[PDB]
Amino acid sequence: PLGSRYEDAYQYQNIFGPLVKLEADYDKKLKESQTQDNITVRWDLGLNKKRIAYFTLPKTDSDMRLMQGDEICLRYKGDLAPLWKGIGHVIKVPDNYGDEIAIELRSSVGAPVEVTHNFQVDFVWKSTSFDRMQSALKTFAVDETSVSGYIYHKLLGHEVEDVIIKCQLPKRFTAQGLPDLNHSQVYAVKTVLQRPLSLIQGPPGTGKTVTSATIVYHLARQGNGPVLVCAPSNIAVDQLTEKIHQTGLKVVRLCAKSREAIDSPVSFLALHNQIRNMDSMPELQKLQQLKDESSADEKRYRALKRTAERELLMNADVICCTCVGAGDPRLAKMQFRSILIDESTQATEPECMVPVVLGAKQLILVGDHCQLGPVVMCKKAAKAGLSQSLFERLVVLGIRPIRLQVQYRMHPALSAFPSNIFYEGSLQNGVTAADRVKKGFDFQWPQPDKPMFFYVTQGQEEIASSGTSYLNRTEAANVEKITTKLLKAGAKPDQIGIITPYEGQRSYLVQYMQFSGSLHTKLYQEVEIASVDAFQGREKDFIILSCVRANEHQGIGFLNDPRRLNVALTRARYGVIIVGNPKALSKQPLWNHLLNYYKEQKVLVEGPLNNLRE
Ligand SMILES: Nc1ncnc2c1ncn2[C@@H]1O[C@H](COP(=O)(O)OP(=O)(O)NP(=O)(O)O)[C@@H](O)[C@H]1O
Ligand SMILES: [Mg+2]
Repeated sequence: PLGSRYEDAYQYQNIFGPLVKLEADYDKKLKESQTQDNITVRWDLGLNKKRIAYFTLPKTDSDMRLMQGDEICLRYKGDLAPLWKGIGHVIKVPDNYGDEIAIELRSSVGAPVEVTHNFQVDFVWKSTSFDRMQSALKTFAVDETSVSGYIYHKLLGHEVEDVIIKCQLPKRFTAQGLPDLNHSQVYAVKTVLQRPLSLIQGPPGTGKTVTSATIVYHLARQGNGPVLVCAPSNIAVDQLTEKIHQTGLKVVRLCAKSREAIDSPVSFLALHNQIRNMDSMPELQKLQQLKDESSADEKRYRALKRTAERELLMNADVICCTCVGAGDPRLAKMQFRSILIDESTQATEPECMVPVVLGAKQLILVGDHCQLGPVVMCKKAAKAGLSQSLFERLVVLGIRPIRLQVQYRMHPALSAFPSNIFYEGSLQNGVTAADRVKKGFDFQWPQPDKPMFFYVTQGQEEIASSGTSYLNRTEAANVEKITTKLLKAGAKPDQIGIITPYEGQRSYLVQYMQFSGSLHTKLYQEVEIASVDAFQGREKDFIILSCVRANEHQGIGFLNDPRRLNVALTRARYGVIIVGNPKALSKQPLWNHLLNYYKEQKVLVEGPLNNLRE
C-alpha cells in the first residue's frame, strides 16, 4: 500500500502529515455542505436551568454520523426578525426515545423562545481531532522522549536488536474478576509483559478485550504511573473500561467535554462524573450547585475543575480514552510508560499515534483486520496510504501477532459461517451447545441444535418521507413479530439487539415496536436498534439482522462490506435471526454464500410456524 520503512520521524511526519490535512479539508467541506433550514425548533429552559432546543432532521444514513457532543449553530430566519445566531452542542441524537436531536446551547439570553419554523441548523466543523493527529506527528519527530528509542526504531521499520523488558511476572496470569485464561491467552499475557512492543490478533469472541484488560491489570500492579488504554471508538473504549473495572483498578474514563450527557454501563467512571462527587474538594462542590440553580465564579469554577482533573488523572491506575481523546489538553504534560490500544485495526495510523507519542516504552496493539477498519472519507488520502492502520503496517514489517483462536461468545452453529468465509475455518469453539442453551427460554427453532434461521420476507422497499435513507415496512413488522416471540419465550429485552444498515429502518423500527407492539412499550424501548457500529466489540444473547434492500442496487452497511457483515454475524451468543429478501441480497457473492449455507442446514424458512423455502 505504502512504504512501511522510514529514515527518521521527520520523514514519517512529511508522509502522514499531508494525508491528515487532505482528510481534514475534505470533511470540513462535507460538514459545511450539510445545512438544513426548513426545520422547526422546540425551545424550553430544560429542567437543569439551561436552554435546550429540539429539532428533527431528514433521515440520512451517512458515515459522518451526527454524534452527541458535536457543535451545532442555530439561526433564526424568515419574515419576523429577532434574527440572530446561537451556538450549542448535541445532548441527544435519534434513538430508542424518539428520533429527535436535542442541543444544549452555551448562552441562554438572546435566543428568542418564539418556537417558529424557517431556522437554519448548521453543523459547526471542529479541526480538533486533526490538530491532535498533526501535533502527534510533530511530537514524534521533535520530542526525544516521545517514545523509547527501541520503539522509535521498530515503528520506523529499522533493524533493531531485540530488547527484553525486565519485570517481576505474577505467579498466575489470570486476573481476579475476569474469566480464567486459556493457555493461548496466558501465553499472550506472559509474552506481552516482557516485550516492549506486541500485537495481539484474533477472530470475534476470542477474548482479545478480556486479555487486554488482564494485561492492563498486571502493568498497573507494577510500580509505574497510570497505564494508558485506548481504542478508536467510544463504544470499544467502554467495553474495555468495564473489563478493567472488574479487576478492581482505579479507573478514569476521559471523554471530550461535550460528551458528558452520554450514558454507558461505566458512565459513573467518567471524569466529569467523578469530579461532581469530589468529597476532598468541597468548594467546587458549592460552585457546581451554583451553575445548576456568575462571571467571576466562572473563572474560579473553571480552574477548580482543572485542579480536580489533574488529581484524579495523575493518581489513577488506568486512564481509558479514545485514541484521538488521548491528545486532550488535560492529558498534556503527562507521560505514559505502558500503552495498550484495543481495536487498533479500526484506526488510521496518525489517529493511533496520538497516544503512542506520550512516552511509550511498552506498547500493545490488539486488532482484527476482518472486523471494522478505518473510516476515510477522502478517497485520495485513502489511496495515498491513510487507509492502513498502524497494526497492519507493523504486520507488513514482519512483527508476528500473538494469536487467539478459541472463541467463548457464540454457539458452534453461529460461529460456523463467519469462520469459514472470513478466517479459513481457523476460528474454533471453547464453548458447546450445552453451554449456550439459554436457561429459562422456552423457544423452539425451525431446527434444534442450530439457533438460527433466515426468515424470508419480500416487501416494498421505499425511500424515507424526509431524507435520502431507505426502509422496509413489511420487514419491520416481521422484525417486531420475532422480537415479541423472543420476549414471551423468556428472553430479556436488554439481551436482544437489532442490526440494520439504514437509518430509515432504524427510526421506523423504534416507533413501530413501541406503538404497535403486543407487550409493554417500555420493553421494546429497552431493545437496542442501530447499525453494526453500535455493537462494535460487544455481545447480546440474541441478534436480529434486518437487511432492508429488496431492490437491485447496492447496499451500504453489512450489505456490501465484508468487515461489517462479519461483525454483524458475530455479536450473538445464544442465537441469531436474519430477516430480508433472498432474491435482492443474492446479487452479492458474500450474501449468496450466506443463503446457500442456511438452505443446506434447513434453516431458510418462511411464514409464522415455519418451513423450508426454495
Ligand atoms: N478464557 C475464557 N474462558 C471463558 N470465557 C471467556 C474466555 N475469554 C473470553 N471469554 C468470554 O468471552 C466474552 C469476552 O469476549 P471478548 O474479550 O470481548 O472477545 P473479543 O476478542 O474482544 N471480541 P471482538 O471485540 O468482537 O473481536 C466474555 O463474556 C467471556 O465470558
Ligand atoms: Mg473487543
